[PDB]
Amino acid sequence: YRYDGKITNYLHKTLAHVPEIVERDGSIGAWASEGNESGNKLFRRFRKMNARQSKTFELEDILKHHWLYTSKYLQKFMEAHK
Amino acid sequence: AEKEEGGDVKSVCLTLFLLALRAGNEHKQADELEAMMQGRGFGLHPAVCLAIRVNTFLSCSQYHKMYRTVKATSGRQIFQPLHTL
DNA sequence: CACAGTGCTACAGACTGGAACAAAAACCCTGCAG
Repeated sequence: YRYDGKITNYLHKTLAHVPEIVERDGSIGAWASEGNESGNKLFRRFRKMNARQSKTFELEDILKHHWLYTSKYLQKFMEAHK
Repeated sequence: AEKEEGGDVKSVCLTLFLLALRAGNEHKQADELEAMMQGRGFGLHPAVCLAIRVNTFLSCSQYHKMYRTVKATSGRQIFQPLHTL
C-alpha cells in the first residue's frame, strides 16, 4: 500500500546496486561522505576561534589553519609514541 | 635522624647538598636548586596550571593531551597532572 | 559497522624492604695444553 508506485531513492539504491559496487570498488562506506562532513564541525569553530576576523582575510586563515589541523606530521608528534 | 630530629627526612639531605655544590663553585646550579622545593612551583605551582587551563578555555581531555605531549617530548614534564589540579 | 572525545569514576598499573637467590658480566686466575 505504501510501495505500490513509490519508493524512496535510497531504498531502491540499497536494494539494487550495492552488491555490484562492493564487487567493483572492493568496498564502500570507507568512501562515505562522513570524512567530509564531519570536518564541517571544524569549519564552524575555525570560523570563530581561529578567524581573523574580517570578510577579506577570514577564509584565508580558516583554510590555512584547517590544513595545519589535517597534517599527519603533527599528529605523529601528538601521539607521543605511546 | 633520631638524635636531632626524629623523622625529618628532607632537610638533612638538602642543606649538605646545595652548599656542597656551591663549594667548588660555578653558581649556575644554585638558582635551580634554591628554587627546587618550597618557592615556588618547580615545575609550575598547580594554581598557575589550573588558571592556565580554566582561563585559556582548554578542555580537560585537551589539557591532558597537551600534558602527555610536553611530558614525553623533552621532559622534565612541566604541567601538573589532572588529579592534582 | 564514523569518530574524537565528554569528566569523574573505577583500580588497573607504577612504587618500598630485606632477605637471598641466581645469572650474567667481564676480571683474575689457575689448570692443562703446542
